[PDB]
Amino acid sequence: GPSFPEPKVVRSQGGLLSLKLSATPTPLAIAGQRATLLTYGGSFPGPTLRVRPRDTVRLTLENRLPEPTNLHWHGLPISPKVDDPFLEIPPGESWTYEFTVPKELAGTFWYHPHLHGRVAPQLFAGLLGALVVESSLDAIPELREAEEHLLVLKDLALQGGRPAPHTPMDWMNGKEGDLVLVNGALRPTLVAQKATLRLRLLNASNARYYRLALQDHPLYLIAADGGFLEEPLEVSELLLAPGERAEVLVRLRKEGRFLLQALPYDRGAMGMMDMGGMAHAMPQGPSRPETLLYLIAPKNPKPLPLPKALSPFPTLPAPVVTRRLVLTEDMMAARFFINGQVFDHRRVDLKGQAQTVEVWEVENQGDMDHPFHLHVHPFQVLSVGGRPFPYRAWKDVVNLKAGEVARLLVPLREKGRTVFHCHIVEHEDRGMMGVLEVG
Amino acid sequence: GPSFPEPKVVRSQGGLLSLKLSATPTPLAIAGQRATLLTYGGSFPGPTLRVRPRDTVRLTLENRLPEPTNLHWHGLPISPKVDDPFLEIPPGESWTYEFTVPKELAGTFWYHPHLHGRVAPQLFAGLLGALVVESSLDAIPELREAEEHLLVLKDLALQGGRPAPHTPMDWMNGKEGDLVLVNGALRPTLVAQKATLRLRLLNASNARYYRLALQDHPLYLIAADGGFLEEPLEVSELLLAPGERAEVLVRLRKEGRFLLQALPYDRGAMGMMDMGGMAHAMPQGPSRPETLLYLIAPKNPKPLPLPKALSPFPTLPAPVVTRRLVLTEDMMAARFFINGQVFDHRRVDLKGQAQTVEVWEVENQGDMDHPFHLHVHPFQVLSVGGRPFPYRAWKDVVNLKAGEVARLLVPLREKGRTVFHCHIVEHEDRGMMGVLEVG
Ligand SMILES: [Cu+2]
Ligand SMILES: [Cu+2]
Ligand SMILES: [Cu+2]
Ligand SMILES: [Cu+2]
Ligand SMILES: [Cu+2]
Ligand SMILES: [Cu+2]
Ligand SMILES: [O-]
Ligand SMILES: [O-]
Repeated sequence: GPSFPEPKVVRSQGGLLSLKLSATPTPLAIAGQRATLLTYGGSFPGPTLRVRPRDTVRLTLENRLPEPTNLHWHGLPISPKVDDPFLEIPPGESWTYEFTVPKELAGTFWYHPHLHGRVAPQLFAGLLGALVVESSLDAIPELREAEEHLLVLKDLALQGGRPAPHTPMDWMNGKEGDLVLVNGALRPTLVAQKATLRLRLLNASNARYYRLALQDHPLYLIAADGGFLEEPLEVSELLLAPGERAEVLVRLRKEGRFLLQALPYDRGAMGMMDMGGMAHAMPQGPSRPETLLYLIAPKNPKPLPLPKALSPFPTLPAPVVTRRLVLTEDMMAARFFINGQVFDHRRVDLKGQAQTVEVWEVENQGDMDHPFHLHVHPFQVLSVGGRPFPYRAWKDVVNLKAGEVARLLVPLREKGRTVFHCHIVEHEDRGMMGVLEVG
Repeated sequence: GPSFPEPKVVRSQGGLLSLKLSATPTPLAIAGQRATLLTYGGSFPGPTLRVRPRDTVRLTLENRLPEPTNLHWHGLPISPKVDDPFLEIPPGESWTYEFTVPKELAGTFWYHPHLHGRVAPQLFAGLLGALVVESSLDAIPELREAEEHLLVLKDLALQGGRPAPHTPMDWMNGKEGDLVLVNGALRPTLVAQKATLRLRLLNASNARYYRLALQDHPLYLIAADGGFLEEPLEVSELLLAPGERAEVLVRLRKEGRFLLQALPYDRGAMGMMDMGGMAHAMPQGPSRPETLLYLIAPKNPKPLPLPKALSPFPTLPAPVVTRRLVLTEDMMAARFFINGQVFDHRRVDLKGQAQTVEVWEVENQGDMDHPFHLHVHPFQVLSVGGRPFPYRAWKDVVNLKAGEVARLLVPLREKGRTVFHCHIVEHEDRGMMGVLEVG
């Protein structure tokens, strides 16, 4: 096959992407070993769905798992009556999701389970895939002539040929695995044929962070979770928290082999130790560095010029309300809270008005990083930790280090009941989620 | 008695104003005629209560009317568990209101009934009185040396020796009377002994407006409904809508007699006419001019200098929400609405958070003037009709002409359920009221 493994793509046909997927335990070859994973469409990752604005998606999910499941269309600004976080598909049953892709939309999105209390083991086991919304912007020569690839960043641990079970410490920290994979492959080689690469990046891990850096090269950020920036932004490294996406251009500078690494990063995970009068929690410290893939540049690379502009960011109406959401932890109990409460599906926490804009101040009063996610309503990050964000783009996950406050501009779009929660999915399962109702 | 009639004053004693009032039908002499009014304390107006910050008020209201009644402590920022708009005192029964006068408070306030559906006839019949909160500011020589008077502006109509009954047209327009009185007197004479007068003004009428102007003189506004301005403001005239208060300094310029008038003003009241194929509503147009009192200046008046400053207005925290309240009318039905609804005591319309600040945009989409009142939480008027307010001071009633939007800064103070409503009291009785809950 191609030196660089990427999930199979399924494209809409005549404006319709009609597809039946099954969620099923699947024997497969993974990183040189045989294992049984839980997959969509018989593969890990699941197939990449590629659509355009205004397309119709008709996706029938058949549940062949021994437990209930459902889908979250992560990042898509569609109705929560379709992207329904409360829906349960029992074992053996099917459900058809049908929606129209919004007209003003572009970027890399993804699908995965969202059945409260069961997300972490289901996602860890292999249930996820990407969804790409193609844009007319993709036709500008600076992008069209680039070599494009999707990189699904997901780690895994195996035990007895199956995903390793969650331990109590996993429910506290969020589970990370020793197999740090790209598109389900172990340190693949990307042999570039063009000097400019366009890479769509997805962190589909439960809890692992990727502090991305390519040896000897900067990255040019061109899209965040939910859409393009206004112009490219040069960065020396790029942190991708669980659930986040980004698109970057890479401008290969000379011939050779360059490592794409996940550099050491301390997200505040904890261990336990006993030193003589102890049995207390202790920081794990930063992750060990990982090589994600080997990038081989072509002969005499002459990269394209960068695009001068991408997509202007919408001018938003003045906000009509300010909200405060405070995140806290009870680590030893593995309980996690928003404004002092755990999730209750029957309780509405915030009531907002469709087509108004709100300011949300999300404050992390815990010691761990928490990546905060809001369904249905993409947001503009104004600042984090008192630092203004260096670009305007739509995001749907924002990472908060210990103590940091994120200020978000949140236009409320589709009416209905939806959720916001930490995207360390173990924390969501353990209570760190709330309910927003838009009317 | 004194050439200028003013209500009897009752003052706190040793930090306590403990008083038993009765609401009772009372035969009295009024404007040269014998009539039976409904009064507090056997007089019209009721007695003026004069207190200082931190005083305790203990007022036992005995209901000797044939219908239920209660008290609203208009303008006082106290608890709605005390100033309770839902409380009913049945005929023959008593209730004791007890509260502490807030420390940061000064100005002219008032008390009157607020039993939904019965306010207009009870207020029209004579049930009201003033409450003055004395301030240390009253000791500055520019105020202390002024001659002070209260002017309670209230009109009346008599029929068969009793207040005239409400007609259907009265419920639509709000009732006005032909006897336009000051402190219950018909065009009294004020023989000034000092060149500077300090006049505390109260519009305690159901619906009549007073476009105040003193012949040959400007007025110097020093306080609005709920407190002092920051410095005196010179005005050529001053409109007082129902429920509003103001305090002004008058600087008598020469010897002579000067009329204080209520100049013509069109508040949009309506009549009906039939011209040949008709039976349709027609504007009443502006009120006829009224003389309120005769002011006689002393010999060789040399008024005091004006105070250079009064009270700095508090710096308010940034607001956390913006509200929109739209007022509309169904004139022929005599029904009046806020956001398309009539009052329902069981329904909460707005829920806010104590100690936060809100912006309220109140929009009059009707054709009549409506003076909008909020209980419990005094506000700062930022602008009306797109025109910035020329001073900072606490208000609790804001007049809106047809089409105008008022923008208010509303700090939420005491917790509990309270109301906002039009202070043309017939409109309140006929539905133009809503419920605010502060938690
Ligand atoms: Cu997600
Ligand atoms: Cu978390
Ligand atoms: Cu979610
Ligand atoms: Cu009042
Ligand atoms: Cu009104
Ligand atoms: Cu009221
Ligand atoms: O999610
Ligand atoms: O009132």
